[PDB]
Amino acid sequence: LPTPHEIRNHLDDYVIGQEQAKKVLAVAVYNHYKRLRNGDTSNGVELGKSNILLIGPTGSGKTLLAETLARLLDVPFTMADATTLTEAGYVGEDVENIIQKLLQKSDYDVQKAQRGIVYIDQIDKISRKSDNPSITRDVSGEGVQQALLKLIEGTVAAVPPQGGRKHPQQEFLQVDTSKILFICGGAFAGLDKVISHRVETGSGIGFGATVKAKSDKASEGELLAQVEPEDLIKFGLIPEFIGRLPVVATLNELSEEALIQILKEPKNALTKQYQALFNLEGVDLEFRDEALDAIAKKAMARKTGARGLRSIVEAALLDTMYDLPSMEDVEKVVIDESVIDGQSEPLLIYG
Amino acid sequence: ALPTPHEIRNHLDDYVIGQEQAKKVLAVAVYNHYKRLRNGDTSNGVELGKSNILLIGPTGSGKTLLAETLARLLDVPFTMADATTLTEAGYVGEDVENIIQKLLQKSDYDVQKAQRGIVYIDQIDKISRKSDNPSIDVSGEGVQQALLKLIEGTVAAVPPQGGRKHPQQEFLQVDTSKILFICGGAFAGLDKVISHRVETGSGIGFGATVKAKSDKASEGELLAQVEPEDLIKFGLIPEFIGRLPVVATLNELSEEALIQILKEPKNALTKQYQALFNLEGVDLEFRDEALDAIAKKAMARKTGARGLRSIVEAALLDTMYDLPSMEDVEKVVIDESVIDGQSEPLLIYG
Amino acid sequence: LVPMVIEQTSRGERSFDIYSRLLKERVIFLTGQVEDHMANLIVAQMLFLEAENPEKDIYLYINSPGGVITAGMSIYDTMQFIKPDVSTICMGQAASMGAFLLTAGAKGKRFCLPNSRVMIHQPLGGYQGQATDIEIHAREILKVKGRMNELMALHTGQSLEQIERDTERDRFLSAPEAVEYGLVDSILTHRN
Ligand SMILES: Nc1ncnc2c1ncn2[C@@H]1O[C@H](COP(=O)(O)OP(=O)(O)OP(O)(O)=S)[C@@H](O)[C@H]1O
Ligand SMILES: Nc1ncnc2c1ncn2[C@@H]1O[C@H](COP(=O)(O)OP(=O)(O)OP(O)(O)=S)[C@@H](O)[C@H]1O
Repeated sequence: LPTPHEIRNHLDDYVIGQEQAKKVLAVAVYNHYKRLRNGDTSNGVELGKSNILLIGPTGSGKTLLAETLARLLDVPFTMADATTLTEAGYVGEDVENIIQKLLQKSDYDVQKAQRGIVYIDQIDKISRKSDNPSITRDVSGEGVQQALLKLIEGTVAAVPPQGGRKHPQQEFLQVDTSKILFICGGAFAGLDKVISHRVETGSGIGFGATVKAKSDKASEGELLAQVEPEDLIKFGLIPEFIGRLPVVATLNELSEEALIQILKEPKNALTKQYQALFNLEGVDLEFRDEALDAIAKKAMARKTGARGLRSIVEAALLDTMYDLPSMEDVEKVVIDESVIDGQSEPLLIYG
Repeated sequence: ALPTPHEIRNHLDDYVIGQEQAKKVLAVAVYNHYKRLRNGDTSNGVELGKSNILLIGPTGSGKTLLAETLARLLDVPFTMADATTLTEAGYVGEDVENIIQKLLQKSDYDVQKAQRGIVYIDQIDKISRKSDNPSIDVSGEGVQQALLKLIEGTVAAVPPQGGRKHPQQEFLQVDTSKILFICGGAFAGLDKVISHRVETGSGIGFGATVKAKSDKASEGELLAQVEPEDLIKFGLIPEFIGRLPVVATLNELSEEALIQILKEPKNALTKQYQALFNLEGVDLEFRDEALDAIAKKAMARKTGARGLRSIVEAALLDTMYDLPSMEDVEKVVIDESVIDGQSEPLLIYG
Repeated sequence: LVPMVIEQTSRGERSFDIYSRLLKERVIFLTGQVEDHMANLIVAQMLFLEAENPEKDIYLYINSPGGVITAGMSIYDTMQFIKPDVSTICMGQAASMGAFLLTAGAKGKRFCLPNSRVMIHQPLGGYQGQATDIEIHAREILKVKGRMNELMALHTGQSLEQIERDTERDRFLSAPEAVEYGLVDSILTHRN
């Protein structure tokens, strides 16, 4: 029932500069409702489910989308992680835990749980270190991908209902996964190096060879746009797992102008956080536009995304926050551009 | 009477394409299995052997699809297990006997009716032996030994229904000598082992032959030259391979075969998306010129038929996002240019 | 003297000579007079690159005043036999035999530096002995001259009659004229 424009409008409030990614998720959400809502007793049967693979630089907002999506999503949603998963029932964790975690949110409703949505952060961690199969059996690498194959395609898995009162029950519930959607996405490391070898032959020294014109060329963001499944094979992923995930989204890296919008338009911006922190203290805060332009230059230099934005702010306001509680009759604080550089002190307004 | 190989093969042709060699093998096994058990077996020939099939095939070649369609046509019980959760020495993960207990659920706990059932296992390559043995290989060589007993024919203890409490403390015996098993999975890297044998090396001199082309020894044409001795180098034990004499090789994909997969099969993606838009009151059409281009893009991904949805969804993405918002839209036409991304899919209003 | 450089790899650091480093990138140097030892060494380099990769272009830099004919003809058949496109570049000078290996490169992948110079003339020889032996060696060197002119026309595209008149005596051709003469395709003035 919800429309792609309506669902995207809600995400736009919390996410900026990821227009392509938003489209992919909106279609999946609409398709998921469409797939289930219809009886499916039509000429076409066993409708396919297109899973989603999210790729983007660090701190681009992948994990943020999963949290905001669950708020607007009515069907059950879960936020699991691929770091703790271990194959063959080892001591670490089992794959069924993802389903067991879903029932906690769904209140142990099997028919309602099969229609749920799943998110798995840090998917790159299970990638094979080398292109060739590991000599030993990796318990948190290739092995985990193998166990997910039958899960994403559709199967039945044992689920202890409620955990059980004691050994007395010793039974498990069977739940289907053929209809369950999966959103597996994580920031891959070193993927740009693999794509460069395959996109630009280069790597020559002679006259005929085309050496890179500049030191800074073939930016990380551009390479992801030209990603293909064959490139991930050299990265370590098995073709079997990738075949289960046809769609491959791309999140362009943050731009200086986007960060300025991130501090004002979003409701959870850092400016609004500290503004509320001092609001209870009876003190106001101000951030002029001239200060935001300087902060953008500093953030991209850290090559950490939006998550590295707090370091620029808090390093400045460190001294300020230390002296404000002791100080009295302080009603407003102003932070000009100079303060960010460290050549000035924030102006204070007294009552 | 039981169906004939031509009738059973005709059914698979409706859902599977380009697997003529494999279809005959499966039909014969099915025909033999029905023929074997239907007869009392107290004839001139006694203790008839059971041929076990090993399905080797590239990714997305249609192995899992055959087992699903096969179960529909056959009346006898069928199960779809996986070699990922199997654990040796009865660990907490899963046991080999669980397959039998799961088989009874489909058969309603009928032992005489269960022995005539069929078994299907996937991801067999994951249980291969590893040269290095640092552990304290629960999912490797150990699982192979546990299956051998099942394939050779023996009875395994199975608690019927799980039991109400400790009181019962009993298990049912279900022979397995008559049960057929189809263990097949897409092996990874097998071409390299076979390549060393048939290539005969790459001499650098004039007379010696080198890999002139970038690719050579095509996976489809290479797997046909597979032998049991090659699988030993991969990690499988010869005893386990001895229990599976039959072997079926599958060609990955044929450019012309892909065109048929989008039109002839009932579960084709085109028919799936066509029905997806039928409820929305919009029709869909696919020109033949567009399907030829999709094949070239699909083969480039080296993912088989499963990698085809990426090409379709990548095009219709923009459409599906603006289609519900749009009104008075009665038909959509997809051209070849739309796939490349140069053009935009055409729409027809009414 | 030959300087040593260090090439950084994932496994570790490895020390290579300047000539060996360029060979790893499919680059061969043709320096000095063309003799049996220098020629027999280059053939092994070409074959080695063919086996490693037969689909990547090879680059051959020529700076030599020419030399023996028979040593150079072994290279011509080798460049034509193998599948990879042998790119040729002229640095400094290209004499009679140096020019033949230059034009023998792959069509469309031949370049000459802005200040390079090419010179072409007829084969040189001589013999001392009976008149019967002089006639034998004279007929032999004449076939080579005829054979070398036919191949020069084949790659340059000019007519055999034109090659006969231009090769009667020494003829110097500047870098721009080489393009107009069909010997090369373009000039690598600056990096783009
Ligand atoms: N588009 C955005 N708009 C506003 N804040 C953003 C945006 N993207 C990221 N952030 C900030 O970055 C924080 C973390 O974002 P994440 O979703 O974790 O990014 P990420 O791609 O998931 O990085 P990883 O892989 O989880 S370490 C959020 O809490 C926001 O403060
Ligand atoms: N011959 C075919 N005709 C039509 N669709 C096919 C064909 N082969 C494969 N497919 C499609 O591929 C899907 C999965 O095929 P599979 O049987 O799983 O191939 P596979 O060899 O089992 O790959 P693995 O090993 O399971 S990852 C099916 O649901 C079909 O949509």
